Amino acid sequence: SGAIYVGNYRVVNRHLATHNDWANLVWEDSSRDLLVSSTTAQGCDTIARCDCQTGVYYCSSRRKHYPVSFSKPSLIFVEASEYYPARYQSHLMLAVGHSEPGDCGGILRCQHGVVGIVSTGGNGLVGFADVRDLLWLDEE
Ligand SMILES: Cc1cccc(N2CCCN(CCC(N)=O)C2=O)c1
Ligand SMILES: [Zn+2]
Repeated sequence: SGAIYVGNYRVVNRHLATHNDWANLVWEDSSRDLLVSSTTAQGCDTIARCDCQTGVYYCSSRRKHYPVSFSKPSLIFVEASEYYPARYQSHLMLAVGHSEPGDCGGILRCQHGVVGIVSTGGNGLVGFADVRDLLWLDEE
């Protein structure tokens, strides 16, 4: 689990969104595994607006933050799962790192701010849903 709290927005994995998230919906995209809902309180996270390919992510199944090198956001085939049919997921970045299903939502960050959240994994890989192109998260 986990979310990004920027401005009056809560960014979560679409597959982990709550009923309250759907009832306060701003935007969602199944092809990216992202959903954004509105919040009453202002958050403290800042979104990175950069080209970093190195950063640090939080792994809840280890209670640890790990430094990683990650690929540029791309269209990657993601196997049918209990959350989606077999499909290509867009804006996904891969790295070598430990992950388990409940690690989704952990933040990946660089020196500029939050880069994305854990969305996929297995066999010593971890995939992150990028948010750096979502410029509207910085306004309204
Ligand atoms: C982090 C992690 C580790 C092990 C496994 C996973 N699973 C669990 C099942 C669903 N997906 C796919 C989600 C999607 N974005 O389509 C995973 O990759 C995640
Ligand atoms: Zn950066």
